Amino acid sequence: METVAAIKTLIQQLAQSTDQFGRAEINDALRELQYSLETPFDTVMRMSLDTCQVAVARIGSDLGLFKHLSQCASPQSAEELADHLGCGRELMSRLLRYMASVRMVQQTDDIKYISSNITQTLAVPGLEAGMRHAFENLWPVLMALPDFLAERKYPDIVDAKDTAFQKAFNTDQDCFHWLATQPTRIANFKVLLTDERTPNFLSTFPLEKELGSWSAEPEKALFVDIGGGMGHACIRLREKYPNQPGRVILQDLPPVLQAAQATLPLSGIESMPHNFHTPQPVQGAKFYFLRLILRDFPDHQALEILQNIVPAMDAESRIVIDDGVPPEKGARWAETGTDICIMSALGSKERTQRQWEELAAKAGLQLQALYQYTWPVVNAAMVFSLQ
Amino acid sequence: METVAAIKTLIQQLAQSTDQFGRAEINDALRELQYSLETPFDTVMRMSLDTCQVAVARIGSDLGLFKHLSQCASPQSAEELADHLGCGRELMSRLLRYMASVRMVQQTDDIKYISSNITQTLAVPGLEAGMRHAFENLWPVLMALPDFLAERKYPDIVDAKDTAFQKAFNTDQDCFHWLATQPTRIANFKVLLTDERTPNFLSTFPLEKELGSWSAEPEKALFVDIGGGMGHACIRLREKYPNQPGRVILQDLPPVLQAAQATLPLSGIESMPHNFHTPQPVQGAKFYFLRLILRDFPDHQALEILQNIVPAMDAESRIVIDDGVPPEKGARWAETGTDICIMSALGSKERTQRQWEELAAKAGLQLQALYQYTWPVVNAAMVFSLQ
Ligand SMILES: C[S@@+](CC[C@H](N)C(=O)[O-])C[C@H]1O[C@@H](n2cnc3c(N)ncnc32)[C@H](O)[C@@H]1O
Ligand SMILES: C[S@@+](CC[C@H](N)C(=O)[O-])C[C@H]1O[C@@H](n2cnc3c(N)ncnc32)[C@H](O)[C@@H]1O
Ligand SMILES: C[C@@H]1CCC[C@H]2C=C[C@@H](C)[C@]3(C(=O)NC=C(c4ccccc4)C3=O)[C@@H]12
Ligand SMILES: C[C@@H]1CCC[C@H]2C=C[C@@H](C)[C@]3(C(=O)NC=C(c4ccccc4)C3=O)[C@@H]12
Repeated sequence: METVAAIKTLIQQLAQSTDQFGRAEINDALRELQYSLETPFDTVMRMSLDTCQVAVARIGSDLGLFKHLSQCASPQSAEELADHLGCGRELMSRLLRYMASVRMVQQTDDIKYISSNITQTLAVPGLEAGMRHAFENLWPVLMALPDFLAERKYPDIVDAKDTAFQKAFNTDQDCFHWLATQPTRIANFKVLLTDERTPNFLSTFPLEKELGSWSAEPEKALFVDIGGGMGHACIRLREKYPNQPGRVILQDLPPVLQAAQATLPLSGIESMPHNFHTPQPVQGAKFYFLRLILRDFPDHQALEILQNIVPAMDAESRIVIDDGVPPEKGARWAETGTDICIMSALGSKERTQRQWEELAAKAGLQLQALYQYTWPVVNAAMVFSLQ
Repeated sequence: METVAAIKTLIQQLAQSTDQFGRAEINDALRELQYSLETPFDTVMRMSLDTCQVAVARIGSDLGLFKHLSQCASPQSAEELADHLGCGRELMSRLLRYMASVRMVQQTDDIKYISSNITQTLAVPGLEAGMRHAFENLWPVLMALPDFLAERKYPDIVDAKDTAFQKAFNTDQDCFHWLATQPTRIANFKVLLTDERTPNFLSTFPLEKELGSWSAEPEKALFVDIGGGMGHACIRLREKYPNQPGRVILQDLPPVLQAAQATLPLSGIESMPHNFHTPQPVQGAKFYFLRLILRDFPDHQALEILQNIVPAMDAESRIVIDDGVPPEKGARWAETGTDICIMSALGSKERTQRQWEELAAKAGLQLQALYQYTWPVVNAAMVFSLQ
């Protein structure tokens, strides 16, 4: 129709006329519109069929299809793709028709196939690893959650060793320990750590204001990245503030510090092995930084992580929690969906600002400031002090 | 933003100004815009989390939440919903926050919850049974499809007894035979038959023109509804053409014929047990009607169903296949997602018009006419004859 093409042109121009935050708001609006305009039968069909996207992406990842197509300068027919990748000719045709219909690939007028934005996305190793994670680790736990809750008469999950994960994988270990005994899952998890989210807290964090008159002399630590993974926060901080004095220290487990050496700068950033369930060794640091750490633990273990940092803090020291802060109402699907997944797999939860302050007050901490850096799904650097 | 409120208002106004087929066109466009405007991270996030909708709908169905909430005139808080339904208060709060973020319920400004269009949909018994089918039957099969295809080096699936269903449910039976041994699944499937798709083929089927000079005397059958389920097509046939003479015969297995006696009209429609894998007993009927039957069977088994009807046809007899007819290009997600699902669970496929004629030709049949009655996802009544 001419009406739908005018809608498309119009929303495209609006999207190009705003920033990434405006586009994310428009995308949420398009989603709400779809749900409001669908027939009752469309609703059931949508819930049933959108499940195929992860399964079909997983297949195409297994075949190298997205990485392959991303490197093609000319449209590819189904037959030449089936033959180059080792897939049955009829199976490939059907996968591609489904993929094109959800824009996983683009289909041409002569029934050939080029890459779309999603094809390029699924070719990026860190992002492909997120999709594979969702298939092999998230799906079994979501599949087990409804019968788990029914057998337990619908409890409030607060224990990482008593959730749907234990039923889904027939184990009594928590997810973290169980993952170490699985080599193929660790390999995908290692690639997941190389994906860097953008934007990051340094786009709005007023470091010079939060610094105040704090002195790095003699050799105090400016930034202690606790569970910092590949050290992306450390790297970005030195990049944005190359003249600010103080040690910048990456803290994680020895296996991931070794992997992080491939991409760390030759100097500037220290690598310090540390299990954050043990007392913090670095004393008097200005910023103790926890990005997407505490979300992965129930309140009682998340508190224990904080209590292990408190004894090392001066009056000028701050604990910076960089994590989701969903609002008390109007929370979006990306910050409530995650809440259901980590409940089912880790026994943890997303936390509103109020729940973050209540958790922190138990460790003797007080919220000094909150600096949001994504919208409309809230990620914020929360700055906590003592007293 | 004011911008997204204006987008919603405008697309709502457009959606009300058109028919259901126009609304479906707009919805597909909104989906395409959403996928094209998401960031790479959004894409992975969407694939990871849209899974939760099926799991959470299953939980709400288990608790009776959607049926209960559809009967409430005033908004309900999480605490009172949790108490009435026997669910943890915190668990219920997190379920409701997730559901509200995907319009499964509606959240109010005072953080209470009321029904949405989707809440009402999930309260309808046949549509709830469709969602429950997707959870317990479909996506175990989808969870098994990638490893199944990888182990088998990506074959063309053509056999109902050698597909992802056998690995998902650790059986050697095909899906239909296995289902008959599962009482809880059969019950849900029985409820699923109560849902009547709308619109139906009688909205565009020119009965009188196709009938022509056909004579019902002595006692020929006008309409034989093969695998007709609850008999919805028979009922709507008698409602729209009450004066048309000829028998109208509902053919199905005794279990569903028995369950269909509740909603069948007292007279007009005969109930005749018949297994469509055996020769057709009604001789010389005008219309042999197969709605959403042959889509569930691979080519060789679909052909046997037709080969069993051909020997009972007159020159005036027609076989009417009412089923999906996807296009050769530009097929929609609702007709390609079904294809992947039935491939994985039943070894069957969706069929273009060309594949339907190829299959019918092998039974001695010839396409006479094709009457679409849905758009843009195509369902049509295809009229076949001998020679
Ligand atoms: C979400 S991942 C990395 C997130 C990282 N802070 C970022 O935003 O870039 C969580 C990190 O915590 C680390 N981790 C898990 N358990 C730990 C422990 N007991 N001690 C220190 N680090 C741990 C993991 O190695 C992983 O790198
Ligand atoms: C798609 S469902 C019902 C479709 C129905 N024609 C409609 O559109 O309303 C398939 C139907 O075929 C019936 N069926 C399955 N196997 C059969 C068989 N071997 N013989 C006769 N009916 C069968 C089931 O009982 C079920 O009612
Ligand atoms: C990190 C990934 C990144 C891609 C997918 C995301 C989905 C939400 C949670 C599901 C995340 C999250 O936010 N935190 C940790 C878990 C997790 C879930 C199960 C097992 C192990 C970890 C997650 O997947 C998150
Ligand atoms: C009818 C249901 C109603 C709710 C879900 C729908 C989406 C997938 C299809 C595939 C449906 C469909 O349209 N056709 C056949 C199956 C099916 C799959 C496995 C076993 C038995 C049936 C389906 O669930 C369809």
